[PDB]
Amino acid sequence: GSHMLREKSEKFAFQAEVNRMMKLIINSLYKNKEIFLRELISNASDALDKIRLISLTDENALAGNEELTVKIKCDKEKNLLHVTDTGVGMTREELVKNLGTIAKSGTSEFLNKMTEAQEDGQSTSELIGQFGVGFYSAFLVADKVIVTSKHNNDTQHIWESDSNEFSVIADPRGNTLGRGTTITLVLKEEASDYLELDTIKNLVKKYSQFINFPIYVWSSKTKTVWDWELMN
Amino acid sequence: GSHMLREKSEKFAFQAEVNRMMKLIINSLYKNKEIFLRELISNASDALDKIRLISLTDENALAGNEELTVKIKCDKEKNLLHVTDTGVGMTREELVKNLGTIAKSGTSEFLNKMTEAQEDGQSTSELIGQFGVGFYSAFLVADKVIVTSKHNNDTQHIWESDSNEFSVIADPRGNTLGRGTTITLVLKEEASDYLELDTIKNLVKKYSQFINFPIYVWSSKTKTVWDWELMN
Repeated sequence: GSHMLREKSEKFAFQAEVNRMMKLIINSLYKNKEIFLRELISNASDALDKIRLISLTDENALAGNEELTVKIKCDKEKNLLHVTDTGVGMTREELVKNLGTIAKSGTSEFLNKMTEAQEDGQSTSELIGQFGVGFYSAFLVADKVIVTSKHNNDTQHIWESDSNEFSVIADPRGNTLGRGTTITLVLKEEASDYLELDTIKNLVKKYSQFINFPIYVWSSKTKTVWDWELMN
Repeated sequence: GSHMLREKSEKFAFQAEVNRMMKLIINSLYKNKEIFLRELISNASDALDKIRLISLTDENALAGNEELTVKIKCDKEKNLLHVTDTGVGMTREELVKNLGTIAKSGTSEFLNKMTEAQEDGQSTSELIGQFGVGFYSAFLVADKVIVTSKHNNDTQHIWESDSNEFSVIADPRGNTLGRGTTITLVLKEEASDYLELDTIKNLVKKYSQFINFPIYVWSSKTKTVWDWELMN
């Protein structure tokens, strides 16, 4: 089965509106980059509310993973930041549509709302959250953004992009998440500070204060043992 | 009758490598933006060379327009800069493929030399011309780039892009060029200087010196009379 790889059927271009939105976010929040974490944690919380709602009516909802958490891991050696939730997850089709295109039926209005909020010197920090496009703020600190996800209705898939295009492939590691999503950031050289535990704990603790689900950060304590530390 | 519009068959996404290339050009030449005009004049000359070579074997080559020139026009009120040549032109298929994708079988190595130059503080100004991707430097000064072209083997078409996507449509004005291409730039606000005659003349005069085709600028002379003025 070499049809898929040889035909590049795993490669996609972003919808024009998304390209424009990514640029708007990056040029508006250039001064407050740390907000990407708040947006990822917020998306995580939302994904967990969704599976929680589904579990109300679907008895098999939490079979792939019994917990409802958000776990963060800093891999300094690999220069990677991971944010994992055991939320509803996304199917292969959802990864392409939810991350590659924009809807909300208020795109143009928000498109003019973002620019106007950045030509008259305003804040776009609260706007991106409102329109549900916080995910893209990840590019403020990452050269590469990777999304591994497992939804009950599909097999585990990986989405990856450097903002100039994106690809979606079946995860060769198989089903490792159970259910949920991991956002993996390959940090820009200048964003290395986010590989520091103290910086992440302070930020996470700062943005986890109003999150109803438990958020942990893989951290070290004193020999030197590692384990999940509750932040909220 | 209106399938193209109802299906957006006229819209295209850029190839990934082109997105990356446009970014590298803008990130490394932000200091010497005026080079866009050198590149457009250079491409125009190359287009005139092509039709000249075709006229050697084809006696009907120049029937659509006998002259071999480059005519530049400033339109301050409309915030536009036009660069028109009577070269070989481009068919609809060439507009889609040539401006939307990249070949040369050396894109990879070039994107490496570009990024490398930005790391060693080298001059990428010479590099882009050598690889034949000078067209993209227009985005250094324009929010929108429009390409109207007429090739002997097709009808007049229009290519347009704000860099987040591009579309190609049949020109509803019909065949107004005869043969050739017009590059129209909708200038960025920070690029208003290029709407000033004295400035454009100074740049065209400088960049046209070694061009073997006459290059003109639509200018005024003391009543106030407007006409083409030879620059080389």
